[PDB]
Amino acid sequence: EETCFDKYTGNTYRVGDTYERPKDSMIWDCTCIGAGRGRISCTIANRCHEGGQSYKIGDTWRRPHETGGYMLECVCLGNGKGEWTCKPI
Repeated sequence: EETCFDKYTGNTYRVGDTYERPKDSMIWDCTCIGAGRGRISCTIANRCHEGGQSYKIGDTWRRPHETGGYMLECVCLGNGKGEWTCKPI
């Protein structure tokens, strides 16, 4: 059967199956390409993470303030860069 194996995760994938693979202190979105011995194709994911947990594009993680004593509220904007915006109260 057409399946690709990623030694990083340890689970095989059928053709057209995408998964998550941690590459160099990062999370990669990988897909399995058929034909041959199951070629593995991996490309970075269009998301924003770091700090403590992962964050999606346009997502929010309104949590306390790192440099303040009040609940901080921040957002994440993609646009192929990885920017964020917060407005504490």
